[PDB]
Parts: sequence; C-alpha cells; structure tokens
Amino acid sequence: RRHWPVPYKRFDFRPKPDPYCQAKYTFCPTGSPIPVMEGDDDIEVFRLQAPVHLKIMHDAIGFRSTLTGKNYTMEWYELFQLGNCTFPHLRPEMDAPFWCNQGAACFFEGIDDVHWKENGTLVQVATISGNMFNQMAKWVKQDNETGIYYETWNVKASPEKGAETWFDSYDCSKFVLRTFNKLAEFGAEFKNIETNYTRIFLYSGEPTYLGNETSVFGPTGNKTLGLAIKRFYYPFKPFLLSLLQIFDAVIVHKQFYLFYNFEYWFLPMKFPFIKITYEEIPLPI
Ligand SMILES: *[C@@H]1O[C@H](CO)[C@@H](O[C@@H]2O[C@H](CO)[C@@H](O[C@@H]3O[C@H](CO)[C@@H](O)[C@H](O)[C@@H]3O)[C@H](O)[C@H]2NC(C)=O)[C@H](O)[C@H]1NC(C)=O
Ligand SMILES: *[C@@H]1O[C@H](CO)[C@@H](O[C@@H]2O[C@H](CO)[C@@H](O)[C@H](O)[C@H]2NC(C)=O)[C@H](O)[C@H]1NC(C)=O
Ligand SMILES: *[C@@H]1O[C@H](CO)[C@@H](O)[C@H](O)[C@H]1NC(C)=O
Ligand SMILES: *[C@@H]1O[C@H](CO)[C@@H](O)[C@H](O)[C@H]1NC(C)=O
Repeated sequence: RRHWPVPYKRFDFRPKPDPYCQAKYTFCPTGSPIPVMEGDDDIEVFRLQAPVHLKIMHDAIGFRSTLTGKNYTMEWYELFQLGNCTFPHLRPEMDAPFWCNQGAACFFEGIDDVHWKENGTLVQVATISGNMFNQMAKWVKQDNETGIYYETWNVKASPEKGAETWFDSYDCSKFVLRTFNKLAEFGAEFKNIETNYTRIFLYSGEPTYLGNETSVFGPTGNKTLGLAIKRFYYPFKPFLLSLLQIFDAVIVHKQFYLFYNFEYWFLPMKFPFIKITYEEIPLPI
C-alpha cells in the first residue's frame, strides 16, 4: 500500500540540535555566507570527489569566478558524522532511541586542490552566469531549511537493472545532484564527462511500515517489537560479539530495521544484502 519509492519528507524549519548531540570535529568550521555575484559574471562549476567497499567517496561542488578571482567549495554532510546519522543512541531515560542525524549545507572560500586531486577527482563540468549562481544560492537556502536530516541507506529490491527501489538516500551526492538539476532548470549546460557516485545499497523485499516513534515506544505501543529494535541497534555502538549479533540479524535471519522519515520500517534482507557501488549518474540534460 504505497508508491514505488517512499518520498523524502521535508520540514517547514530546521530545529536547533539537541544539546545531547555534540561533535568531536566541528561542522563547517570555515563556513562563510554565500556572496551575491554580478549578473554577467562567468562562474566555472567544478566536480569535487575524494575518499571518505574500496570506493566510498565524498562529493562536493566547486565554484570559481572570473570577476571575484576567488573560488569556493560547497558540500552537504552530517553535523555529527556518519555513524550518528546511521544508528541511534540508546538513553535509559527514554523509551525511544535518540538520533543525531541532521545534515546540512556548507559553503566556504577556497578550493583545496590537493585534497581532491590526490586520490579523487577535480574536473570542471560547467560555466554559469552570476545570475544563475545567485538564483541557485537562494534555492540552496530553502533546501538547507527544509531537508534537515541525513540518510545513509539506498534500499533496492535487487542489483538488477529495472529492479524496484524502496528508498533513496539523502546524503552529499544527492545534494550535488539536486544542485546540478536546479542549474539545469536555469538552462545551464554541462560537459559530457563520466560522473560516478558512491551508493551504499541494502537489498530486501518490500518493506513493511512499523510506525512512528510514539507508535512503537512508550505506553501506546508494542513492547516486544520495541525491545526487538533496541536489540537490533545495540551492537552497532559501544566488538566480536557485536559483529556476530549483526551478522545473525542481517545475514542469518535476514532482518533490518530502517529509520526513514522519522518512522520505523522492516527490511527483509536478500541477495548480496549490503553492496557498495560506484556507478554512473549522468549530468542532467
Ligand atoms: C545550512 O544550515 C546549517 C545548519 O543550520 C548551517 O550551519 C552553520 O553554519 C555556520 C557557518 O556556515 C556555522 O558557524 C561557524 O562556526 C564556526 C565555529 O563553530 C566558526 O569558525 C565560523 O566562522 C562560523 O561562525 C555554524 O556552526 C553551523 N551550524 C549551526 C548549527 O548553526 C549552514 O551555515 C547553512 N548553510 C547554508 C549555505 O545556508
Ligand atoms: C555522535 O554523537 C555522540 C552523542 O552526542 C557524540 O558523543 C559525545 O561527544 C562529546 C564530545 O566529544 C562527549 O563529551 C560526550 O560524552 C559524548 N557522548 C556520548 C554518549 O558518546 C559523538 O561525538 C558523535 N560522533 C562524532 C563523530 O562526532
Ligand atoms: C582556487 O584558488 C586557489 C588560490 O586562491 C588556487 O590555489 C586553486 O588552484 C584554485 N582552485 C581551482 C579549482 O580553481
Ligand atoms: C562508472 O559506473 C559505470 C556503471 O554505470 C561503470 O561501468 C564504470 O566502470 C564506472 N567507472 C569507474 C571509473 O568506476
């Protein structure tokens, strides 16, 4: 009882992070506000990729202007890093597991060439007007305030072509693709370069909707299933014992519990279970 992929749910505003969520490394340490370009400016648009399952890459977009002279980096990643966006914390004063899963956009001056050219990619893909850029900027702000949480897993029926997709992730690469589609809306024209992205895939049958955080944990909810989800999540955080628990839940018993849109789903795992691909997603036309 649904359409093929569950759509990503947006919000009217971005809440402040709970004080329980603290980062070891600060999010967007050099982030400057997005400047306003001159309309007739020429802004080179660069593809940026670097390593974070041998090929797990981080994506970002570069901008260089001819009038400003300076260049800039733009990315979208986790406020408290990947693990906190993928698995929750269990606190004893709460029936429900707590997440620090917020991701957001980061924009700052300068492009660190060595960071991307060493073990990654740095290639110009477009040239847009300042006007376009400014318009793009506006969209980013809206996006930054409506798409507030980071999601790791792409959930698909099988590695085959044409296989049904249950869930799309919402990470850095998806942000880059959103920006490029938006630029395409303005009429921007991309070079024809092979652009491959990292995608972390879970393979399962049709998911089942288990419920929101109050429909599962708390007084008006199932107890056995809540303790089941808790027992599923506990090994993913503080070793060998946890590895065996994870292998038994995911491989032997073919079970996954997916947090998506702040709701809980069940994934009947299958096939190669967890694959990390580096596949082509073409630039928009
Ligand atoms: C998208 O939304 C996020 C979250 O609301 C914004 O993140 C915030 O970005 C600013 C600067 O970009 C951060 O402030 C910085 O703090 C460091 C030290 O903490 C300082 O060295 C910098 O000079 C700057 O003051 C801020 O911490 C960060 N996080 C939060 C929770 O506010 C982001 O700026 C937004 N991006 C866009 C393009 O709208
Ligand atoms: C993931 O989130 C946890 C929970 O907020 C962070 O762990 C806290 O980190 C602060 C600062 O280092 C410590 O003072 C707290 O004691 C930690 N709490 C717990 C429960 O571990 C953690 O830093 C986050 N992960 C990353 C990579 O930033
Ligand atoms: C960005 O500008 C710096 C100089 O400030 C330069 O070292 C770097 O190569 C530039 N990168 C790109 C992609 O233009
Ligand atoms: C990019 O992905 C395609 C799949 O569409 C694959 O055939 C190709 O080998 C990949 N290229 C690289 C450099 O990994």
